[PDB]
Amino acid sequence: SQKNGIATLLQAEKEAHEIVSKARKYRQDKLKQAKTDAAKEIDSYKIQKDKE
Amino acid sequence: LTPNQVNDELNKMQAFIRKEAEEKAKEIQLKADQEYEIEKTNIVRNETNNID
Amino acid sequence: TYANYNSAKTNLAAAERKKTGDLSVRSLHDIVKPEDFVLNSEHLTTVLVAVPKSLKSDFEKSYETLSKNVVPASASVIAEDAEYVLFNVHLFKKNVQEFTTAAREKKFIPREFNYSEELIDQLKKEHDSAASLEQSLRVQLVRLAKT
Repeated sequence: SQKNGIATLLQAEKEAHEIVSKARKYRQDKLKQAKTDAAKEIDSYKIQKDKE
Repeated sequence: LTPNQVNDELNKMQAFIRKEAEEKAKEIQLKADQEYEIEKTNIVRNETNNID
Repeated sequence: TYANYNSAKTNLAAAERKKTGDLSVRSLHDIVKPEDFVLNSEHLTTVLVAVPKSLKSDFEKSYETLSKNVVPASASVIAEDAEYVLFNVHLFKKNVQEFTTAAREKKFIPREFNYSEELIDQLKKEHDSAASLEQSLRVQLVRLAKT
């Protein structure tokens, strides 16, 4: 009836929205990793040059 | 025939849409991975050159 | 002024024309149930297929014997004009055109429409404007012609 054509369908919409939200979270955390890893590597290079 | 055809069809393609969601999420996360790699490598190279 | 009056009269004629005819554009705004018209997501698109009264049996077994996932218990008429009927048929989000082509091979007249309040407001306001403007222009022209 209305229930299996509306409520379950909206829940499937919620599943899809959850999947895309998780994709966004992957993107965001990956970009923050791209920044933080570079930040840590530049210091490693800087100290290596400075010590010598 | 019995209307079980109806449930068969709806469940089949509601699973097809979910696999579509899964594959698009896979593509998105992978592409984010390569973008992460590229940005990190570019920044580290750029700063290391100046340090040297 | 008389040209404007005749323009208003033909506007009234146009407005009254749509009150009679089949269902390809026939209005379903106050006798339409949005609950029988699922819109939240692209999973079951309730197409509005209309047929004359002749093909009752030929249509009633066109969804529940050949179609795919037409939501059961809802494929019937919302309002009948003694000559044509309607049906709240559903189908996929990726194979609408194929089923539409099959129906038009069966020679049905689909009704594609968006449930919007502004449309009903436009209907009411154009009705009122045409009628009132025509009447007031008539009487103002009475004074003007007398003068």
